Amino acid sequence: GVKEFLAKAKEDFLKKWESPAQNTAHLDQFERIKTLGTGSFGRVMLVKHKETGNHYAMKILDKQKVVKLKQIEHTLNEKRILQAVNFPFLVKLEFSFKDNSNLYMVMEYVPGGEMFSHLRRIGRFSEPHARFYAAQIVLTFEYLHSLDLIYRDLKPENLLIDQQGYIQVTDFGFAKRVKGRTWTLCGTPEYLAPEIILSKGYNKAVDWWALGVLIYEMAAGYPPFFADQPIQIYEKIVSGKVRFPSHFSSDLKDLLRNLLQVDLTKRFGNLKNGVNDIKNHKWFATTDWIAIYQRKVEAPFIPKFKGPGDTSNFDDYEEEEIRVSINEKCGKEFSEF
Amino acid sequence: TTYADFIASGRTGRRNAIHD
Ligand SMILES: Nc1ncnc2c1ncn2[C@@H]1O[C@H](COP(=O)(O)OP(=O)(O)OP(=O)(O)O)[C@@H](O)[C@H]1O
Ligand SMILES: [Mg+2]
Ligand SMILES: [Mg+2]
Repeated sequence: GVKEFLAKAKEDFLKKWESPAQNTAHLDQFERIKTLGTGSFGRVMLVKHKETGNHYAMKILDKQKVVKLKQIEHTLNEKRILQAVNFPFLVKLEFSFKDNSNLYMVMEYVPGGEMFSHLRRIGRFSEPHARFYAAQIVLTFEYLHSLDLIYRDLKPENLLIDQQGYIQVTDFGFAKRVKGRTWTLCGTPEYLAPEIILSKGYNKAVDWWALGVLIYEMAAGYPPFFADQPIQIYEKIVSGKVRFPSHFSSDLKDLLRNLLQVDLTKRFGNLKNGVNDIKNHKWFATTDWIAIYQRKVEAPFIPKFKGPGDTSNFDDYEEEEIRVSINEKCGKEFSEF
Repeated sequence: TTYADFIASGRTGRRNAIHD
């Protein structure tokens, strides 16, 4: 079943992890169309592959900025891990390459937009709607964690809706293959586990805390800890007191109390029964986990789609020239990319 | 309401990652 699947999945992952694909396209092979999104580190553009006419989403990282923001090892992690993984709810990396100035990761284009934009516009998701997305994240973390991968940036901005209404996780920028503790201060403020904020060594349990934040935000329409500035948010997270909307079901509150749990001996996901504490929780009782994996469940909604290269489900961004210096930057640092 | 307080807050738009 899942055991045999995960075993084969690890065999497949390790082969790619040990022999990563490198230099599999070139910038001139793509027509750049429009910026789909930006973050702290990269710009992602809709591009069209000239030879096939396929559309893709191309993440562009300026090498010099990666260095200034101390993201060199993280960016090498990002590409090495994304090229090696394979799961129904993980975005596919199709090509990667670099030039004098930039690093490029060419992904499948997920046209339905960020979960973030739908969530903010609609206000909040009903519990069955939130549950459908949450189940996909549960299965995805089960897969990533079985490969010794921590994800470390779960948030609606990093979750895309595909044409069938299912989730595609993007942004593997903080993904790391690690068997023991790790210590890097990274993530997004609203989603950080208390042990990250308090500079403890931490583990994959921080992804399960972040799932608690995600489910809360999806079902409430706002995060469980919010403020005007990150320092204020961190105070609230470490305080740890959560209040729930009146409309939250008893089962949802119980699940969230077990995910947004400061005590690592008690946090679901982290215990002897592993992910099954979550899968068998009452809030998920109606969830058919195999049907979700097989993408046979009818999705809560289907994004509007007007054409292959339509970007209506994404906000507009100021466009910035892709400049390529006549001199190689940071050659040694990104040799393996 | 909590919703009103969130909507009036300065972090209702897209949130980028932190570092350092
Ligand atoms: N495969 C994709 N298809 C469509 N849009 C995408 C895709 N990947 C990323 N995006 C969009 O581009 C945005 C920025 O990409 P990404 O999150 O990878 O950048 P980042 O700099 O690592 O952001 P962060 O500040 O979250 O670390 C996303 O939030 C999403 O809007
Ligand atoms: Mg992101
Ligand atoms: Mg990122």
